[PDB]
Amino acid sequence: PITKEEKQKVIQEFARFPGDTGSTEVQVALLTLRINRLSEHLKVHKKDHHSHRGLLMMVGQRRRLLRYLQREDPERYRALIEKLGIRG
Amino acid sequence: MRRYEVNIVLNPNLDQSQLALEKEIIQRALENYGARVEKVEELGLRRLAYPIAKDPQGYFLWYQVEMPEDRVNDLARELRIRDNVRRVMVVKSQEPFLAN
Amino acid sequence: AVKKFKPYTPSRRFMTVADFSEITKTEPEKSLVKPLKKTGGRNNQGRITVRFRGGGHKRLYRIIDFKRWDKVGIPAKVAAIEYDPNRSARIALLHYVDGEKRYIIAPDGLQVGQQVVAGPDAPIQVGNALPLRFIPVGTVVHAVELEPKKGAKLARAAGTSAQIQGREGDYVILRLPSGELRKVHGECYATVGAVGNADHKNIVLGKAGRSRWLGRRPHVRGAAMNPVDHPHGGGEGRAPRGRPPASPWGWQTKGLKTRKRRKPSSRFIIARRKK
Amino acid sequence: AKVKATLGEFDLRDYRNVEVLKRFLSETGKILPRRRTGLSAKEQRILAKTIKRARILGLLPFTEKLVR
Amino acid sequence: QVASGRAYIHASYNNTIVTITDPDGNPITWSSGGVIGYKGSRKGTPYAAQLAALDAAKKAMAYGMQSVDVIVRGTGAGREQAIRALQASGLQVKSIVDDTPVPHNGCRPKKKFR
RNA sequence: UGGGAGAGGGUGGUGGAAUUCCCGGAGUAGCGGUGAAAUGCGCAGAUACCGGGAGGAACGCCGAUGGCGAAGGCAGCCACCUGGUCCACCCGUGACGCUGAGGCGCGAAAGCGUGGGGAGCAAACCGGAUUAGAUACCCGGGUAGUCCACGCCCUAAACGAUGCGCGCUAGGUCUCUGGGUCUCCUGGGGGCCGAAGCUAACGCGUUAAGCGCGCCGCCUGGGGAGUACGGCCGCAAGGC
Ligand SMILES: [Mg+2]
Ligand SMILES: [Mg+2]
Ligand SMILES: [Mg+2]
Ligand SMILES: [Mg+2]
Ligand SMILES: [Mg+2]
Ligand SMILES: [Mg+2]
Ligand SMILES: [Mg+2]
Ligand SMILES: [Mg+2]
Ligand SMILES: [Mg+2]
Ligand SMILES: [Mg+2]
Ligand SMILES: [Mg+2]
Ligand SMILES: [Mg+2]
Ligand SMILES: [Mg+2]
Ligand SMILES: [Mg+2]
Ligand SMILES: [Mg+2]
Ligand SMILES: [Mg+2]
Ligand SMILES: [Mg+2]
Ligand SMILES: [Mg+2]
Ligand SMILES: [Mg+2]
Ligand SMILES: [Mg+2]
Ligand SMILES: [Mg+2]
Ligand SMILES: [Mg+2]
Ligand SMILES: [Mg+2]
Ligand SMILES: [Mg+2]
Ligand SMILES: [Mg+2]
Ligand SMILES: [Mg+2]
Ligand SMILES: [Mg+2]
Ligand SMILES: [Mg+2]
Ligand SMILES: [Mg+2]
Ligand SMILES: [Mg+2]
Ligand SMILES: [Mg+2]
Ligand SMILES: [Mg+2]
Ligand SMILES: [Mg+2]
Ligand SMILES: [Mg+2]
Ligand SMILES: [Mg+2]
Ligand SMILES: [Mg+2]
Ligand SMILES: [Mg+2]
Ligand SMILES: [Mg+2]
Ligand SMILES: [Mg+2]
Ligand SMILES: [Mg+2]
Ligand SMILES: [Mg+2]
Ligand SMILES: [Mg+2]
Ligand SMILES: [Mg+2]
Ligand SMILES: [Mg+2]
Ligand SMILES: [Mg+2]
Ligand SMILES: [Mg+2]
Ligand SMILES: [Mg+2]
Ligand SMILES: [Mg+2]
Ligand SMILES: [Mg+2]
Ligand SMILES: [Mg+2]
Ligand SMILES: [Mg+2]
Ligand SMILES: [Mg+2]
Ligand SMILES: [Mg+2]
Ligand SMILES: [Mg+2]
Ligand SMILES: [Mg+2]
Ligand SMILES: [Mg+2]
Ligand SMILES: [Mg+2]
Ligand SMILES: [Mg+2]
Ligand SMILES: [Mg+2]
Ligand SMILES: [Mg+2]
Ligand SMILES: [Mg+2]
Ligand SMILES: [Mg+2]
Ligand SMILES: [Mg+2]
Ligand SMILES: [Mg+2]
Ligand SMILES: [Mg+2]
Ligand SMILES: [Mg+2]
Ligand SMILES: [Mg+2]
Ligand SMILES: [Mg+2]
Ligand SMILES: [Mg+2]
Ligand SMILES: [Mg+2]
Ligand SMILES: [Mg+2]
Ligand SMILES: [Mg+2]
Ligand SMILES: [Mg+2]
Ligand SMILES: [Mg+2]
Ligand SMILES: [Mg+2]
Ligand SMILES: [Mg+2]
Ligand SMILES: [Mg+2]
Ligand SMILES: [Mg+2]
Repeated sequence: PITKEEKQKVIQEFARFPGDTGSTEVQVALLTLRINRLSEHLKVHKKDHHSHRGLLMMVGQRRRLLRYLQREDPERYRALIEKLGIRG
Repeated sequence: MRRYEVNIVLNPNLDQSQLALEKEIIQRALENYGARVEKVEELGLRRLAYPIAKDPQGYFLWYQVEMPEDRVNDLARELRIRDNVRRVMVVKSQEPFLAN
Repeated sequence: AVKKFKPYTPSRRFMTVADFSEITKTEPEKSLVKPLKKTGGRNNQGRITVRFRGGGHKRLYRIIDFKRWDKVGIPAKVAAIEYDPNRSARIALLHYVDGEKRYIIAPDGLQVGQQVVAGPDAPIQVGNALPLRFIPVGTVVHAVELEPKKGAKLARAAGTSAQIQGREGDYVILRLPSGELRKVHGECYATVGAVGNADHKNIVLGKAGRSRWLGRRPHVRGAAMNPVDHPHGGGEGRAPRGRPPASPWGWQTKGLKTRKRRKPSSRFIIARRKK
Repeated sequence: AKVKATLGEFDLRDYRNVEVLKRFLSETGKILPRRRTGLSAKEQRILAKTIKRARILGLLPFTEKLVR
Repeated sequence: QVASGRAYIHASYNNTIVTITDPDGNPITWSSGGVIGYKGSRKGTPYAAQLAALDAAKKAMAYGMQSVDVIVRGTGAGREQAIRALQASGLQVKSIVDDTPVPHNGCRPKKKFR
């Protein structure tokens, strides 16, 4: 799984200010982390459809946040997806 | 790293040098698969509820350990390869659940 | 995975070729090849004794080490895996630390860079050779000697394997690739694993020409011949067989068992093949 | 005559404790119903799981003939 | 000839067979509803099991049989009656253990059993 | 951020019961099967009993008016990988929300392709019965298939015959799983019985079929017909 440590580093790396958890950026980046692992997991467990749904739900969730953040502050979005290498 | 309790049942009609020897292959492997031993409990002979390998008794080891999660499976395999090892069961370690 | 083709000629529509994925070195070891003397199916009298052979691609024989007990305890590195035209299996190049090089037939899962060894003490892992008596019952095994020090004779074809079923005295009991149950002596060497290139059987030759490249010349039906030639020969128009179906030499060919009756190895065969 | 009562504090997750565990088996060897063990739902599930592990180890039987 | 042995009662809805073995497990004699003289469904009755257990035990006693362990398999009608008869036979009956085979959900049963 | 329960999903291992077949032993006149029989099996030694072995498939007790999942569905045990979900803290974001024509994915069983595997079961099929007849029901056999991998099919009484989300309108009792000041209270789930109210009635009733808003899908007499034609999908069967 993801370790508290790995989560923190990400929580910390993306936070807008020291105590920040749950801002848009932190939210998107955490998802990106769970996304890229499941994605990897499914690459090997191609018949794990049940987890694939979750993936979709997350992919969905990250999308809405990105749509929000893009509406609210273009620069922040452009930077975020660029920080995480996201669009396609 | 996570904690598991390796259980092992060995051939009961061994002499103590073979048994020491099997224990050796075992402890080398625990080491080789990056398992760090904590407790250890060797209740030796003990009567089985049913015959294993056509034999009413079994020689019992046990070892609370801390090892890489990815290596527990390969270890259980290597622990089984010996013709004198008759069971392995590596269980995730967990807190007691008390009644009364 | 076998490789398909788009149907851009009538023949490519069904032709499939092997993927050669495991192959890492495309030239044989110069000191391990010798010319194969092509026979055409002719014996030393010059007579065709096996019909319909001739005309295939030229081939160099790769010398294979079917003994292995030859170098007990000396380990080797798997240097490469190569194509061998003389067999269905691929072959693995071994660099012994000794510095001797040999070929073995390449087991499923052999990795180039890995190390193999032979002898009574060899780890029970893919690529190693041990006498059968030191191999755990249940293990699948290939290139098996049929009698001690006589060389690997069993389970050499692409994809094949034998499984150890039990032990009895000086002998172990194997399930052969045919499903025959047979006793083989404990001192006989076998190599752990199955033979690789297991997709071999899914190849579709695709055209007449490809059988031709394999040195397999066209085969003609007794039914298309005349009575001088064959039991099924002649008759006006097409004909059914008109007698029990027979070989060119007259023996019956649908069911007639042919194994010699009083043969000494009958004693060691436990159960004739399945299906 | 509920079993849970006729015992002091014990570990429900302890699969090597054959002396406790073997009391929850019918004389035929079967895992006993909740109505005879006096266990709750949550605990009875932990019981059955550790009895099953135990039978795997050789400590507990999978079945026993019925004597009369 | 042997003094103590075993008595197996195979009791199915169509029949009762009783075979008497030695201590090691090998049969000395056997009987059934068929041997005692019935055909058809009558073989399955309690009176069938009775003659079968008697005639089985009786033949055994003539080989010097005296004590038996009783093993029971099946849930047939003439089961419990078969046991009566072994007791009443002139044989000791040290024990009566039921070792009817039951799967831990194995092979799919025939249709009539679903 | 702390925790929780669970047959949720995928992979790899792995345990005992039973059935079948083979080998060894011991034993003999029947076994089996039905409403009753017969076919069948059996002196070329069956059944029943003991020991050995082989192989596939399903996991008894626990087990529940239980649990998990969006549904299809999911059950021996172990480890790894992984989804959903609930609770407590009231720490962070600042309406970032609901639904959703198209599209995309998943989708019991049967079925299909390529390759495995095949103990039990069993369409087709043979035979015995039953019967006026018996292409059935019952009995003896039996091949696909049922099992695994990979790719297809895309249906269903795929049902709660009940689309999703939100808010509002008495309670009683049983239960699963949390957190409490643990008598008792407070969440989330599963049943029952009911206030108001609904409703053609039957029944529904904080798990609404009540009172309301949002969005979607669907109906408009029976048959002909889920047929024809066309189009799109499919290897075909066939699907929309
Ligand atoms: Mg979510
Ligand atoms: Mg976007
Ligand atoms: Mg072993
Ligand atoms: Mg092609
Ligand atoms: Mg091409
Ligand atoms: Mg192509
Ligand atoms: Mg063309
Ligand atoms: Mg063509
Ligand atoms: Mg290759
Ligand atoms: Mg390949
Ligand atoms: Mg060349
Ligand atoms: Mg030269
Ligand atoms: Mg030279
Ligand atoms: Mg030559
Ligand atoms: Mg010459
Ligand atoms: Mg000459
Ligand atoms: Mg001449
Ligand atoms: Mg010829
Ligand atoms: Mg020729
Ligand atoms: Mg080759
Ligand atoms: Mg090839
Ligand atoms: Mg072909
Ligand atoms: Mg050639
Ligand atoms: Mg040919
Ligand atoms: Mg021809
Ligand atoms: Mg012709
Ligand atoms: Mg002609
Ligand atoms: Mg001539
Ligand atoms: Mg002639
Ligand atoms: Mg002729
Ligand atoms: Mg002719
Ligand atoms: Mg003719
Ligand atoms: Mg002709
Ligand atoms: Mg003519
Ligand atoms: Mg003609
Ligand atoms: Mg002609
Ligand atoms: Mg003719
Ligand atoms: Mg003909
Ligand atoms: Mg003729
Ligand atoms: Mg020979
Ligand atoms: Mg009968
Ligand atoms: Mg026999
Ligand atoms: Mg005779
Ligand atoms: Mg037996
Ligand atoms: Mg706050
Ligand atoms: Mg939606
Ligand atoms: Mg849609
Ligand atoms: Mg489907
Ligand atoms: Mg299916
Ligand atoms: Mg099917
Ligand atoms: Mg198929
Ligand atoms: Mg008929
Ligand atoms: Mg008739
Ligand atoms: Mg019929
Ligand atoms: Mg039938
Ligand atoms: Mg049948
Ligand atoms: Mg069969
Ligand atoms: Mg077919
Ligand atoms: Mg068909
Ligand atoms: Mg329903
Ligand atoms: Mg529902
Ligand atoms: Mg409908
Ligand atoms: Mg909708
Ligand atoms: Mg509506
Ligand atoms: Mg509560
Ligand atoms: Mg509490
Ligand atoms: Mg639910
Ligand atoms: Mg409730
Ligand atoms: Mg329920
Ligand atoms: Mg009600
Ligand atoms: Mg009212
Ligand atoms: Mg209520
Ligand atoms: Mg209404
Ligand atoms: Mg109409
Ligand atoms: Mg249609
Ligand atoms: Mg239809
Ligand atoms: Mg049409
Ligand atoms: Mg429809």
